[PDB]
Amino acid sequence: SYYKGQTALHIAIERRNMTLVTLLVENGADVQAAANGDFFKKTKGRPGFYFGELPLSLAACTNQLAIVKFLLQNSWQPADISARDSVGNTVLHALVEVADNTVDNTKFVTSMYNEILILGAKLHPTLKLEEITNRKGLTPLALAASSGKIGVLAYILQREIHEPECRHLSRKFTEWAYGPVHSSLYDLSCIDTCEKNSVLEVIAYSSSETPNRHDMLLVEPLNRLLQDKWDRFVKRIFYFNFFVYCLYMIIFTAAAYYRPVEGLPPYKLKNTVGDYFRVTGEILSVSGGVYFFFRGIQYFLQRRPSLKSLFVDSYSEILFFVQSLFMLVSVVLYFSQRKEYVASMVFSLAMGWTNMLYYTRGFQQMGIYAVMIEKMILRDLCRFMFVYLVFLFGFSTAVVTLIEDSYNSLYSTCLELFKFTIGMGDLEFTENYDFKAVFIILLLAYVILTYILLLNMLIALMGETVNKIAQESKNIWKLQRAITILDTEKSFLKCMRKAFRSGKLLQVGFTPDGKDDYRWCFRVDEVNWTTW
Amino acid sequence: FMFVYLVFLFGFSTAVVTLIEDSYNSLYSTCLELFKFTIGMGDLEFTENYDFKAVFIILLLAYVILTYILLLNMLIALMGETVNKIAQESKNIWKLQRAITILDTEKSFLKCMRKAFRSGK
Amino acid sequence: SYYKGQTALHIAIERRNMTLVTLLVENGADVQAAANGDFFKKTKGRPGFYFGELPLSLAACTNQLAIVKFLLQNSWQPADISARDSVGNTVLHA
Ligand SMILES: C=C(C)[C@]12C[C@@H](C)[C@@]34O[C@](Cc5ccccc5)(O[C@@H]1[C@@H]3C=C(COC(=O)Cc1ccc(O)c(OC)c1)C[C@]1(O)C(=O)C(C)=C[C@@H]41)O2
Repeated sequence: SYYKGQTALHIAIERRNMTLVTLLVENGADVQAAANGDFFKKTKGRPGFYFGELPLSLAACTNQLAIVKFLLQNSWQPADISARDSVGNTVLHALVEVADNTVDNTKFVTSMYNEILILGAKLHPTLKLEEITNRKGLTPLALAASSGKIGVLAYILQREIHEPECRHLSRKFTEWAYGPVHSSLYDLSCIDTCEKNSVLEVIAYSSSETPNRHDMLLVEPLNRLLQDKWDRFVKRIFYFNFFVYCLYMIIFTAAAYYRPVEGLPPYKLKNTVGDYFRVTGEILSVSGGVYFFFRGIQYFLQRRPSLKSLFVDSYSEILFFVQSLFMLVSVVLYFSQRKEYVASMVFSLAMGWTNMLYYTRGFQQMGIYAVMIEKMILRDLCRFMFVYLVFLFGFSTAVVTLIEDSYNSLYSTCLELFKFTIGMGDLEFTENYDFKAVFIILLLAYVILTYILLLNMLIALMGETVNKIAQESKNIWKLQRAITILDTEKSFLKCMRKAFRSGKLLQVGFTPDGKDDYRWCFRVDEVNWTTW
Repeated sequence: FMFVYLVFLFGFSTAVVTLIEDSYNSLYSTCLELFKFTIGMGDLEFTENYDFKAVFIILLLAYVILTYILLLNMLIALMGETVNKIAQESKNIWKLQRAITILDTEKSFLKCMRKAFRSGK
Repeated sequence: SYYKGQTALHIAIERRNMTLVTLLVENGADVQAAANGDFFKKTKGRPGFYFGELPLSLAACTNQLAIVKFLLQNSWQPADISARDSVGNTVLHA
């Protein structure tokens, strides 16, 4: 369990003993066998350090490049690089999981990663090690993208090896240096329409736990790729969707405004042009409601977000789904001869208009207002509700109790006190209650405590949030644009087929196996003239 | 911010007018009353006995909390940011404005340019 | 169009080859002629780097002062400083 498979070779490794590892692997110890334990497993419930399961993986993670280079080439018992553990981390994946974005750690892990890839290329030209998906089903590229490791991902995105024998693994090819512009040719390997965990998907679909999601899309290839996707086809599809939604909301508003007032539903169709227009508008409205219901169900089934992180990452989808629910309840009440249907429909009307702020996320300068509204409704107001309600209820019950012998009921007292809290009430002291002085004291304390002291506290916190997320306009709207691009591409399969997302699918080299490979790529010209 | 506010105003105005068709009589007056709410200048009464009174109260309270407490203060925070940003750079701003007015004054009256003696010698 | 007027003298320039420019301008290449292309023009719709049109302008913009000093004084074919391109940038303007 704890000490399952661990031997003196690991202890020599972690202590940096050059000769002990050589002696042990000369003795014939089977480095294929893996050591696992509670301390090794990535469990928060127990203390431990994760270094994979393969002993070669531990040697690599523990900063020993010559030692692992010998282990691999040790004729007595070479270690297999392609070993995949039950936990689901390969040696390369183990290195990815070790990294913590630090500059020195970035340099260390990148150097050892490049060295180990070169060694593997020397070892097994026939096999490509990178693409083998690990136990969880995501390759080291996808794992680095999803986990948050910007340092490990940046190099892999612009992984260029100047050795002419390693050109079949380099990701970035420098086409020429005609000037400060340096033409590029990335591999776009499994970035778009590839597999379960594409790089863009894991970057964007992530549950926001990752700590540097915004900075990931600043890498050299991702920015150009997303901008190309936006300009090519996505932009006009989004604008068409916005226009169709505006028409839908206008039709819904016109249909609901001119609803019949005499009788109970359903309402018999009368022979008039206006009646035909009204009924067709109602049919279109209900059709849109059904569409949004099904799109919400499809989204929730696809992503299946966790209950805790449901609202944080799916605010707009939640709101569209709730609007669809309201309209469906309205139609259900319509055919049950209940006049209450209207009361539901208006909630789907008022809501339907405000949901249009979703589309402001498709513009740069106007896109932050939706973000601010979402954050100020989920973070500040939500948890200030609890702080306010103890005050409201305490003083409401106290006032009602004091004068039992507009403040007659508990509902009206709560409403009047809430009006006081927003500076919208009248202090009169006109009626001759019992204990008038105590009533005046209670109301003045409430007004000073909630109107002057708590309301302004809430406003200060809201201003802090607005201030904080108003600096980061570029990052915020870039991420929102990326998410909408992903959703637009994924919604219409024919759209993905006709996207021409990649620049081209050309074979720009010959593999050491002897067969030239056709790889996807796109141009990325970057200007750097100061460095000459 | 006009665009962000008008969706709220129109959505809740149309909703309120639709809800009680059977001061909130017309669409113009409903829009005006809701705008007055947005600037803390309206009266919550709930005195007339409408249909669906609870839903009407819920709609108005949501509107007041969303626009008077949440959007208006957002606008005020952004305005304060702008004021703060262009209140540090007093010297540069007024220097540029003085330069522009000098140019326009010199260019307006040709005799003024002739008699300017702009150059030292 | 793209490769209109560009010759090996420019390629020696941008790579910082001291001797290649001397050889080319000893060969009698007419440095009066200007090279223009889509990459050279200051167009946002296309990628490119602007360095004027005159080859001397490119030599100057590409950080080569002794080389241009010789081009100007090269008795075989001195470059004219006062050359004005159709785009509208002089060497100084470049
Ligand atoms: C998150 C949820 C469920 C929510 C659903 C409704 C009831 C909502 O009240 C809240 C709670 C609330 C109530 C009153 C004041 C503030 C907040 O906030 C929103 C929700 C809060 C909004 C605010 O409008 C928006 O957020 C638009 C919007 C912003 C950003 C988006 O990404 C977006 O995509 C859809 C939409 C308006 C209402 O949806 C609306 O139109 C009505 C009548 C009630 C508002 O519950």
